[PDB]
Amino acid sequence: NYGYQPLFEDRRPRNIGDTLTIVLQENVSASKSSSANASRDGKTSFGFDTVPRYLQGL
Amino acid sequence: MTPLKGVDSQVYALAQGNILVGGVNQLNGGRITNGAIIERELPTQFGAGN
Repeated sequence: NYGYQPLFEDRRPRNIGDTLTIVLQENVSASKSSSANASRDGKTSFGFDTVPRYLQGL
Repeated sequence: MTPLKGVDSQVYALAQGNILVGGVNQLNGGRITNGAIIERELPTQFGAGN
């Protein structure tokens, strides 16, 4: 003799020892990224090609 | 021949016979007189105690 069993309810596991099907469908995906940058240029110049006489002292 | 189960899914009676439909009236439902025979008995505690 087994216990009371419902009629219209689905067959769910209810006690220790009942079986149940697992459908393994796992799909995980993670990601990350980053960056950084910096820059600097400089260029100076000056040239007195032909100096007049009254400025030759400087 | 049809077995009649309880709520514990055990056979308590066996049913077989001719159906009597009224013949508005219901056509998809009938009743059979003395159509089942008891096969299992239930225990009881009648007669025990005061």
